[PDB]
Amino acid sequence: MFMINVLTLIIPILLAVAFLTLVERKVLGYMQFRKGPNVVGPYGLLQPIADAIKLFIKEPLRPATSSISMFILAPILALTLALTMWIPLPMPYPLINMNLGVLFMLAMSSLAVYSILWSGWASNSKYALIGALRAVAQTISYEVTLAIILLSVLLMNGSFTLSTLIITQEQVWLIFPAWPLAMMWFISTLAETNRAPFDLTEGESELVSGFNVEYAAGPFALFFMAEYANIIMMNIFTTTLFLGAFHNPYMPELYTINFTIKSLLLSITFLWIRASYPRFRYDQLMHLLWKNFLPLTLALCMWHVSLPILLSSIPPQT
Amino acid sequence: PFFDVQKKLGVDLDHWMTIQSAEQPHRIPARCHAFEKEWIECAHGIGSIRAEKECKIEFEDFRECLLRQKTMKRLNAIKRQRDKLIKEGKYTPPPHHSG
Amino acid sequence: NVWAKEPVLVASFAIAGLAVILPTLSPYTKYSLMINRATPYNYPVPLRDDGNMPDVPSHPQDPQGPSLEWLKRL
Amino acid sequence: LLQAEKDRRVLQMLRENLEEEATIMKDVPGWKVGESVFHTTRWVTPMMGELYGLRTGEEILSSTYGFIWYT
Amino acid sequence: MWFEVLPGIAVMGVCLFIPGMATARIHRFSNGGREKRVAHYSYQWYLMERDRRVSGVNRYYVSKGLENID
Amino acid sequence: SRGEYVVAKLDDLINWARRSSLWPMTFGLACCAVEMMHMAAPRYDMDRFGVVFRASPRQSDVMIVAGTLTNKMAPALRKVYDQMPEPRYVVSMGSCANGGGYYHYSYSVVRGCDRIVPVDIYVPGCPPTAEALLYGILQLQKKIKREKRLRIWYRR
Amino acid sequence: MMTYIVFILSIIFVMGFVGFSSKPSPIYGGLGLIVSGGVGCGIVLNFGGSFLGLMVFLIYLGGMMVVFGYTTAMATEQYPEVWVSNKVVLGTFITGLLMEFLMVYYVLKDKEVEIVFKFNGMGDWVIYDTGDSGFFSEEAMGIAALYSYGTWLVIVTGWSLLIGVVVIMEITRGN
Amino acid sequence: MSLVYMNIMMAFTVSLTGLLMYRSHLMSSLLCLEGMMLSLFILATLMILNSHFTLASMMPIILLVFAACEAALGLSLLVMVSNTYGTDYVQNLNLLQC
Amino acid sequence: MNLMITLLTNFTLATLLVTIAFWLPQLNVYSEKTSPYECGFDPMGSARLPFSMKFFLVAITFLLFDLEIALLLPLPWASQTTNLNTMLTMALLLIFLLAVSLAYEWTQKGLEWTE
Amino acid sequence: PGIVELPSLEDLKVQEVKVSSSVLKAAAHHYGAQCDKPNKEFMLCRWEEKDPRRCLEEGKLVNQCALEFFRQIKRHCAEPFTEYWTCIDYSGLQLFRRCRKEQAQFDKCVLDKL
Ligand code: SF4
Repeated sequence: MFMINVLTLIIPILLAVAFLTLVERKVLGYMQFRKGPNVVGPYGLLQPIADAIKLFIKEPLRPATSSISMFILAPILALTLALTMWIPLPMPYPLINMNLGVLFMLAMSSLAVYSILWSGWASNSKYALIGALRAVAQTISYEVTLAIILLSVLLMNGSFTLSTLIITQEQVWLIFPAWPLAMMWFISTLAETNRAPFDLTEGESELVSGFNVEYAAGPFALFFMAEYANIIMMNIFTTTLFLGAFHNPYMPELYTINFTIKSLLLSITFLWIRASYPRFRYDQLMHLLWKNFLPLTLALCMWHVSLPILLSSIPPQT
Repeated sequence: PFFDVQKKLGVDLDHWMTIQSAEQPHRIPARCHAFEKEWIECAHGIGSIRAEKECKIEFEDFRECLLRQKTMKRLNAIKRQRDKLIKEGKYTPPPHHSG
Repeated sequence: NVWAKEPVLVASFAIAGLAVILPTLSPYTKYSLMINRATPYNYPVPLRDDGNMPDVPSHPQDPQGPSLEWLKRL
Repeated sequence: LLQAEKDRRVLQMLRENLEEEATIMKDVPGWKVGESVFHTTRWVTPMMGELYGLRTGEEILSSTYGFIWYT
Repeated sequence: MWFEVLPGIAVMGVCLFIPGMATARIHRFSNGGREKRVAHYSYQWYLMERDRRVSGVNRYYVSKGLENID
Repeated sequence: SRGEYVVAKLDDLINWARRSSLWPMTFGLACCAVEMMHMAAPRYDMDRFGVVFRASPRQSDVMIVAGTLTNKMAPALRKVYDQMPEPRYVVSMGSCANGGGYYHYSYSVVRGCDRIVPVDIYVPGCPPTAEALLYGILQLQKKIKREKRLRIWYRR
Repeated sequence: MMTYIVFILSIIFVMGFVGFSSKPSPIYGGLGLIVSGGVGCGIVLNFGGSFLGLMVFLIYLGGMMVVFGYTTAMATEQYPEVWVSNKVVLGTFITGLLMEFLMVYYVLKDKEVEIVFKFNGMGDWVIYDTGDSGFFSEEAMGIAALYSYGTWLVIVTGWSLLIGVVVIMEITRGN
Repeated sequence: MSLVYMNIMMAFTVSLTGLLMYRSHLMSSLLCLEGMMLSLFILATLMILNSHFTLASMMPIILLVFAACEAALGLSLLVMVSNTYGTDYVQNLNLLQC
Repeated sequence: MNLMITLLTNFTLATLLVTIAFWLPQLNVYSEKTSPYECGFDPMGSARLPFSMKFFLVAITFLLFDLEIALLLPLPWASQTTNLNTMLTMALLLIFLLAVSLAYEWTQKGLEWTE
Repeated sequence: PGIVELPSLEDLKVQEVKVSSSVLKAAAHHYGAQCDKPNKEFMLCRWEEKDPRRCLEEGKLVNQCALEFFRQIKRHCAEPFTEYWTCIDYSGLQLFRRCRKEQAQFDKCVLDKL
């Protein structure tokens, strides 16, 4: 039955990604004053099903300078790790109650970065090379500030376990003891998610989608589903991490309702941020990241060191 | 040279890092606490040569606390003899989990 | 003036400097000390019968010993 | 009380395993039957094989590896 | 307005309503109506281990209360 | 007749699936490209039909040759066209592309783009309207309704 | 059924890490290296260490990221080498894997392996914790001593890291 | 004896010989130095974990932060090497002769 | 090894996606699709061509501040000790030294070139 | 080298206090209250001698004290103590804060009647 629980985690991620592509296209259409998919049956749904089926038709092809092992083993690591992030997520009681999950979040997100990098390398067509190096750039920028802001926000109340984290999210939301740290965290995760050209330089119009400019049409489903799992993934991690829900004891469905509605409203907020801002810039990303975030983050870190040592508000980190 | 301005200035800024039986962050034992206590109390006011001569037994007792090499030698001998006689078929023992 | 050339830096130095200065003056520091000493993971060991020590009581209900009381007393 | 239950359990495992050894190894030469490995006589802490030897996989995996990656 | 997008949001929300709901329903099904006993530390692990010891089945979730007082 | 019946159902499935999305790429030489951009205008949406821009040549289904195909362009056109998966389709959009058109009697101008690639659908008009181009895409979807590929494969 | 799973993870670790050490192109070297780092994290996590392995996997990963950036930057061939591309790399990979499987044979089906020490060949459920009452997951406090007792040690650590920063800056500046 | 000790020493010796003999790249050399670091790390950590040597468990974290900053120093020097040449093989090292 | 069970199931999911990509749907007629695309022109040599980089300090800077992240991460478990003021002193010294390093290479224009 | 003398299953036949873990952990306050004076003799023996197979007479003593304690708590109020420990058993781990009203019921029961 444990296998049944694993299957009931890896089945709704498929449906989540496909119907979220529907959501992206139609919300973005009504965002940009036009109309979304409407002719295809009831409003869209069977056409995103047809998108998945159509992309499985496409019969992909290997390039010349395209070492087969690295080539077809890159997006496998992408999709598998974009899944296996979802193990310690505390949808009301998580799949595996690990004693720490957030450094695991860090490591598996970095694995998603490496899989993007290896696909952009072994595509071996110079545009995926430029895009892979831009991905290296936005990973140099955004795997430090995210880590130290994480250290700050669980410095206050965390003790590394998500069940104690939902206990700490009880009287007030943790948006209010750390609000500008939350602003910087949301911008950093929006960068790391590699959607939202507010902080995305991989899916360019200057290049053509620097991860997989010329990959193949077959594993585009793998890559596409992996990054939208990344979107839902970090937004659910947001909706656990900062704000939350007063769960009923011995009834989790109300927690699921409040948690899911807050998470998908923040996901619509994320897509609504993607809709309206221009693309951004390599050295400006370095400039903005370091010379705007990093001293203010360190100041928040030392101030959340000094706060529970001066208010006796230290956690019961057993 | 070997300098102990460490010892002279009255600050043990390094020597807490050193051995078990120093006080842990919570007062918890190591695995071989008592054996180090044995070996130091054999070899405290000793000049490291008759320590080699005469505290040799309790030092070997400490080394076999740390590694348990002879105990694993004994247990591996017992398991391999058990496996050869169960491959044999002479008096297959059931006394674990049963009579 | 000196403010908005790169003003997030001034904001960082300000909140960092008050983070340095602020543990000098507080009424809660020794509270933090006594809480963070008075909560053990480990076991309160017994000891030998006594030489009639006028401390260290015989029943845990006996109020001769140093207990924790200021928690429920704010 | 948990200390007492654990002590009765480890004495039970040690008694049963000494008896099983004295039955199964009585024919081989050498092999004193119940010698401590160490030179002195103190209560040596058992090594999770003197407790858990020849228990055929599932019991030893339950005892050792349960807390690590299970639950 | 947004009147023509809400079926997509509702269907995709049920696609995120399902996994925690089925998760907790399976965990309540998986121990005879009791919650899955977590185990953080070694102490609670040994407590759960004597629990699975003193049920006889070597399944801890029965937990045999007040019956073997005598 | 259960074999041909099930194969007929599955062929109808995949042909519906092929005519569902159909995202093109943007080749777009001259003012026919401006008409493509006005086919991306909100008064005539293509994303009612799942029809999305996609600038890579590696995942589009149809390809719109729209503009005045010259000799300096045409080998690059076919070297885009070939590295594209096996269902591939061509929309000849505009009088320049569908037979040469207004620059027909000149050097350095390919007289009709059948001299480089095959063409499924011609849509004349200089430029086409957004409405006429949309009509051409609907007729191409009806061609994808007229496939009977898997019936041919079974009855072979 | 299986019991040697820590030793088997060590075997996979040594296989990938020797194919790492046989020096192909650093792309494939990093692939085998991150495979080895992940399974070594699995080794130390399954052995009893809670966070330290996942931590060092993260750190070591970021190091390999920068190493990949510079091997894209500098060392490129007209066609880079793979394991099965050249004679010498293939020979070294086969011989290292041969020594690995030979050690597997002498551990499994034999008694004793005595190359540098008389290593006791049997399963690593011994030696191990005999169910001691932790209640605080020992290595957590074992790292938490670093800010309690660790006065001098982090002083010299941070001082040497500050010197590392200015050293990299001046060697790059010294043009 | 815990057989993982011998196996990590085997991986140590092979990564050491890989660091010593090497064909042309300085990059592979720095990379395998980083690997041998990781091997010594994991070995020392398993030692401390069997010992319950909980007091000075500063060894893993501090050992590896120092050895990784050594690797940072090496990457800086490799930057200078590839700056003063195109190729960074065993060739274009033969000046400053013994 | 429950995580290993789940990793095995996701790898089987990934392999069935590989096989349903390649083998099942249709055929694979070759002979030009294997060519590398840039924009319509066959480029010189190939890629894996020596490509210089802009940042020189920023990658090593990432490396050293990731190591200092690694030092800073046991701040939650440190926060419960009897020697509170010493913990606060050394922690403030760690972050103050870190910010001194950052602001040093920031005022010595280490980041004002090809970032 | 040296030999050991492990005592057999003769003296180690004391009836195990076979409550499970939840009710046992729930009743820990009052079990500290009524009993748990004479068991510190056993605990002092164990800490000052560090060799079990020596103190186990007081192991029988602590086991009989606990079993007589649960005898006296079964033979009287509370019968809603059944409801109290089955309240504490469901709440994941042993959160002493989620189950409060029945704690007040059981403690006021035992405070009145005993
Ligand atoms: S056919 Fe007409 S509208 Fe199209 S490219 Fe030619 S001149 Fe322009």
